[PDB]
Amino acid sequence: RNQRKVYQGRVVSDKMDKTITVVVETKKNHPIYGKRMKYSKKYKAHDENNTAKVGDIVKIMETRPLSATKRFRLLEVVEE
Amino acid sequence: AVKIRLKRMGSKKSPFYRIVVADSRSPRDGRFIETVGTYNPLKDPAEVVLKEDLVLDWLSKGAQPSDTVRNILSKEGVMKKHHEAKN
Amino acid sequence: SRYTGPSWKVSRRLGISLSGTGKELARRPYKPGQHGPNSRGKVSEYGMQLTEKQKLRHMYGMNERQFRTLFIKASKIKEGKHGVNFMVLLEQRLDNVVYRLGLATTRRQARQLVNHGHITVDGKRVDIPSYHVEVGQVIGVREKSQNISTIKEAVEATVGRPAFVSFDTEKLEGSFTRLPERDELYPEIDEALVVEYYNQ
Amino acid sequence: PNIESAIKRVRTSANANAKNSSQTNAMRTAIKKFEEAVAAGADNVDALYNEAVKAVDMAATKGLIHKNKANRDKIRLSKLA
Amino acid sequence: PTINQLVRKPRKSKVEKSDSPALNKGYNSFKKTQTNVNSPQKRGVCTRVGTMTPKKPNSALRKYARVRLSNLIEVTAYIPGIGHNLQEHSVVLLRGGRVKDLPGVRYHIVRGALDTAGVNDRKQSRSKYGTKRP
RNA sequence: GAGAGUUUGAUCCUGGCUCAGGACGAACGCUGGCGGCGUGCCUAAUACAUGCAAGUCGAACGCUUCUUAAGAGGAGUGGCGGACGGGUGAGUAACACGUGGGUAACCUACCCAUCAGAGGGGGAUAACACUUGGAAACAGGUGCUAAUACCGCAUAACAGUUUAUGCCGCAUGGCAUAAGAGUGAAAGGCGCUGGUGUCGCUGAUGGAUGGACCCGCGGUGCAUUAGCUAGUUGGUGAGGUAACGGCUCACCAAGGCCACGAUGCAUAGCCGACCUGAGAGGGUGAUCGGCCACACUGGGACUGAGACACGGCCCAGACUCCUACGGGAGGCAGCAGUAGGGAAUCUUCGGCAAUGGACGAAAGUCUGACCGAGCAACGCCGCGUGAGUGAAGAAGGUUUUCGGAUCGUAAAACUCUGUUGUUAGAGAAGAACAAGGACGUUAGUAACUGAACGUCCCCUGACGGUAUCUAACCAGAAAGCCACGGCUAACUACGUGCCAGCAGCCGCGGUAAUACGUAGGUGGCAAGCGUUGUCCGGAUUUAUUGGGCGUAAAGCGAGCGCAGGCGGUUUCUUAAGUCUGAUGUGAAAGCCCCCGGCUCAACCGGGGAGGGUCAUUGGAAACU
Ligand SMILES: [K+]
Ligand SMILES: [K+]
Ligand SMILES: [K+]
Ligand SMILES: [K+]
Ligand SMILES: [K+]
Ligand SMILES: [K+]
Ligand SMILES: [K+]
Ligand SMILES: [K+]
Ligand SMILES: [K+]
Ligand SMILES: [K+]
Ligand SMILES: [K+]
Ligand SMILES: [K+]
Ligand SMILES: [K+]
Ligand SMILES: [K+]
Ligand SMILES: [K+]
Ligand SMILES: [Mg+2]
Ligand SMILES: [Mg+2]
Ligand SMILES: [Mg+2]
Ligand SMILES: [Mg+2]
Ligand SMILES: [Mg+2]
Ligand SMILES: [Mg+2]
Ligand SMILES: [Mg+2]
Ligand SMILES: [Mg+2]
Ligand SMILES: [Mg+2]
Ligand SMILES: [Mg+2]
Ligand SMILES: [Mg+2]
Ligand SMILES: [Mg+2]
Repeated sequence: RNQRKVYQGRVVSDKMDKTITVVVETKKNHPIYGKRMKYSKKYKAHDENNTAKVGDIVKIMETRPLSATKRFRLLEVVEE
Repeated sequence: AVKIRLKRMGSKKSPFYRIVVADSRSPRDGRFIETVGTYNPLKDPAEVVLKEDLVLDWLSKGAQPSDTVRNILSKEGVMKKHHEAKN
Repeated sequence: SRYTGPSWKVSRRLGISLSGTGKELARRPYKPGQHGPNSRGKVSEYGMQLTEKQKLRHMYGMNERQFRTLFIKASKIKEGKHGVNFMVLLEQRLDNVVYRLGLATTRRQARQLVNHGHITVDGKRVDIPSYHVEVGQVIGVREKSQNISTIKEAVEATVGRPAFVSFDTEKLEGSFTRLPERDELYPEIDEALVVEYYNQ
Repeated sequence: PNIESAIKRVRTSANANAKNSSQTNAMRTAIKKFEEAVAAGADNVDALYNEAVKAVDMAATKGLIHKNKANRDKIRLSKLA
Repeated sequence: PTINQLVRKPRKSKVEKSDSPALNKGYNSFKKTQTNVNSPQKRGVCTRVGTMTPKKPNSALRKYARVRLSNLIEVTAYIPGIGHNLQEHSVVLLRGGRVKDLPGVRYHIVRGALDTAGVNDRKQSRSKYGTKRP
């Protein structure tokens, strides 16, 4: 069965109920000068019971749109 | 519907054709699903190069040849093979 | 287009005998014009390169645009010296093939024959003097045209066939056995200068 | 219109719209009667339930509403009943 | 510059500007605005025809015309050749090209185009100056 | 991966400017013979006369007019098509596009295949008949009339849903089985012999095709644009949608985006590709292909499988037209064409013969798609405008140091050729077909016709008597453009006298100008040449590849410092970056490589290769 994209990140916002904001924190080479630059992409993931807190390392799997911005589902809380 | 038909190529007054699978709505020389053969009427015995397996698979899937392609496939015996497969 | 003016004047400007006889240079071997007989100042490097390029294209009676395209074809060839390959292609040109076989006294005459269709390749009419003749192809005179004083005199007069051509008089049919060699070509013409010119 | 076929389609589409709106309003009235009866706690609730389902299916036929639309409506009615 | 500085403020090449800007802008009467169109020549009307004095090395009466182009820009153009038939209200065609002698002349009036008559008695380089082969 | 000219009395350096190369949907100037292929409103998404660009079906249905009962017409209703094909790029900085994925949140007429059904009735209404209003457009009234038009009833739950099991995934959940409750359909036509072939009709499923949505990443300028947001961010319910979802609504909270550039402003369709470059890159987004958006401006919905519909509807707006002044009508960014704007872009052409498309059982009708032809040297390619012989070198031009030199074997003269040109004859491929007529095999039948398949006969070309071939006659009809001071290949004479004028840069002309004008010569290219305009190069002149800052331009007057950038040695560990194996994909056409076809070439065709800072998966752990 086809697999949905899963991302590892760190929670940065949980004041919203049933949901969290996760950050991916990748690095990419600058297209012109090749220097490695800190690239931050953040997703809004759905938390069923508000289990995850701020500054937690979690995994999220892409899902059908759950709200205006939600597109991901919380899977695990790797660190607190 | 899905059609097997002749997409014209070549130059002015020097036609050439690619036998391609295309949706009937698509433009003649525009979007097409897949190419399956060639056809050059300018040769006395019209030269035909064909992917018989691809043609048979599409015919089973329901592709409808045009009139000229029907003649081409008859001369190549693909129509007879499809008839036998239907039986 | 095709040049049709004087031939001696072109040859003496180039300083070499296009016909190979030296007849043009025999008398008044100066550059053409009222400033010919008196000495002239030394030429620059660009002038030297231009003069060699003009030598080749006037030898083979070609226009600059077609000449440049042919030079690029020689470049695309991988093996051997670029200039040598370019000269070899120039020879393979149909006009020069007829001329080497000797069916015509001059390349102009050979070009007119080919253009009027008196020449055939493997028995098939070919009116294109630019036609590229490959090794082994049989060049022959059209049957209707074989009995013309022009080619008759040219064939009987022509005595020396280059080693790379094989010719038959009765059939009036010749063919390149092999590609010409550097020495077999004109050694006066320096192909390296032409290569540099088009290298720009 | 500038095309005879265009004029013909205007007439036919007008007639079809009249019929479709009429039948769709019939289905809506059936559902409306059932819902009001459910709120009132009447006695013919079951009869109205069957009639509402019947109207929804008959509307699905004739192409008034898509099949998914009809299925959702029937699910809604069943949960109400 | 450091690579980090380049990332923070990348290189930006100078912007080049045409030597004949008047030809690079059209006009739209409806919107009454200027468009960005690259044109080889442009038509105009002579608002004034006269003579001008060259810069220091040279001395002559260089013949010029002040022309309002089809895009409503007024420019100064030179009239090449010997003698001309241009008067004010004359419709002319302008091509690019500076006149080193004159201070603010950047355009030439094409001879033999529109009201500009070719140069009489011209016999060499006739294509320039727009005279028929006699 | 070539440089050259120019700052100075001369030199080195720095530095700008200019040139040598290539390209065009080009324009202009002079000139101009032909053929092949291609290209041709770049500006006003400005306004449009006129003609055409979407119809089809009588084997769905009832009428109606003529031809010696026929076929040919006419309008009806009804089915399908009209959402394709064609045009433009205005808008859009956005999941629009490109690329890579996801949908267990989706729909899909026509097409293929499978499983079922196809029973019974009923009321209409156009057409038509009259009849009111009117120029017509068209509006009505009454009275009939058929259907594959419409509606009920009957049966069909395999659909969906609920429960119980069984299996399974990625959270919601997916699949299979069984049961259960509520309901849902249809249409007949043609042809053979109540049965039946075939085209249709209805329910369900799968396939194919097309569409829908979500997501990672990528591709503009401006900070002399820093805050933006309030259905806004999330939740709970409800409604809605094919479908998930603030998509909508009511409540609950106060969240959400932002220097990793939000917001605002300006500009822009995106891409395959194309030009240039050694490459990195820079520029462009014509033609051709994909996607997107738009159809006089704005809004709305109807019909439909599919539209919020270029040649449909309603409303509003701007504009235009016809009127009998009562009332009506329209949208070329479809093909031509007109006006206007502009430097600047074509015929108001032939045909459905070929390919494709709509309808039809089919003949066939329609098809400004498309095939052709026309116009433009606009571009690329090809061939010419003659060939051989031909003088110590005719005359005439130019110049002479008056001997001569040069134009010049050039001409003349003689001998040839006919590509082309003209005249005549001969003359295609592109045509495969379909239908129709013969037969024959499979599956089906009780049997047929018929279905599918196969072999024969027959049938049809706008281009077009076109290309092409043959024969005869004539060197006769067919060469211009720019340049010649250095850069840069090409030099003399007059005329001129800082005047006239030239000039890409340096710079020429003031009475002995190779730089101006003319003439004679010469050089470059050639049916072209030259100028202008624009893009890349040279330009290391924004230097990531690949520059600099003591005096040439360039170190803030100095410090304290948040953010950010960078960071000493080492053990273990992780794998974000990093490297790598395998796999999928990066369409076709186009570049490039091979191989064929056009007499060659352009061009065309066949087969490859390449193209990603692509994605999935499997590895390594030196460096960060
Ligand atoms: K109809
Ligand atoms: K100087
Ligand atoms: K310099
Ligand atoms: K339709
Ligand atoms: K995407
Ligand atoms: K909600
Ligand atoms: K646009
Ligand atoms: K619009
Ligand atoms: K339409
Ligand atoms: K056709
Ligand atoms: K028509
Ligand atoms: K010069
Ligand atoms: K650098
Ligand atoms: K200091
Ligand atoms: K790693
Ligand atoms: Mg044939
Ligand atoms: Mg040419
Ligand atoms: Mg336009
Ligand atoms: Mg725009
Ligand atoms: Mg019906
Ligand atoms: Mg470079
Ligand atoms: Mg229209
Ligand atoms: Mg001929
Ligand atoms: Mg020189
Ligand atoms: Mg001069
Ligand atoms: Mg550069
Ligand atoms: Mg300084």
